[PDB]
Amino acid sequence: NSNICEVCNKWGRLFCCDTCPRSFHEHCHIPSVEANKNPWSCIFCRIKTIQERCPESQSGHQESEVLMRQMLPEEQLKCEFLLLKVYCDSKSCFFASEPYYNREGSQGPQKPMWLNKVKTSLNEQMYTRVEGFVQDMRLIFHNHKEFYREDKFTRLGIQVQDIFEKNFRNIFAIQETS
Ligand SMILES: [Zn+2]
Ligand SMILES: [Zn+2]
Ligand SMILES: [Zn+2]
Repeated sequence: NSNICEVCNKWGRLFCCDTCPRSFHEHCHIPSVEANKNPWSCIFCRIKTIQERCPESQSGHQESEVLMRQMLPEEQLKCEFLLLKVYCDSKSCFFASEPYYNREGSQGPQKPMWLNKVKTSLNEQMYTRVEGFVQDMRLIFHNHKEFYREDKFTRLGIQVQDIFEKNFRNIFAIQETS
């Protein structure tokens, strides 16, 4: 197994996957690593299993159909994975905790949003459709772009949004287009 966390790339108290070589800090994995369960499979392995069990799930989909899906156990999982994939990029640190807004010439957003909040929302089953999740994720980056305006710092929002959007198209098998 790996001797660093797959999400944060640091050593420490790590839990190892039994079906692949990845390892996790307890609260880096999403969901948080389960108390018992021997063997234990990580979220990467659980996602691989869904694809394998139903190969047609990898055929192209329309975003509009994906968004309306109810948050049944498999959509719940895929949204947890997608979130995780954002936390895996180090630039996610800028969006993890609750922001504040005091900049000459800007006003804060009407509806602040941050990754840890989306994390808690998923954990508390507050989203009924994939749409709920995807809207709060996109809101993170949109709020950033709007606030930071022409400061080059806006680029961090573009960069982490690109990671989110690529992972979203991959995980939910969105139909490739030009
Ligand atoms: Zn970690
Ligand atoms: Zn695994
Ligand atoms: Zn099938």
